[PDB]
Amino acid sequence: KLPPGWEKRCFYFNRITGKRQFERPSD
Amino acid sequence: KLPPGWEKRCFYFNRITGKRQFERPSD
Repeated sequence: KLPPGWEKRCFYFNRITGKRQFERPSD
Repeated sequence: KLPPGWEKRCFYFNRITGKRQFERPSD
């Protein structure tokens, strides 16, 4: 796994709303 | 699957180097 200080950040991007979430959208 | 316009994205942040990647660094 990756090194210290690192922190994976998986955000959902709704290019429609070109907005971001930290979740898999409900839709 | 994801709703329209959505795409699950993920960038790693090494707060050490407070920089970002789209990967879990080699380490």
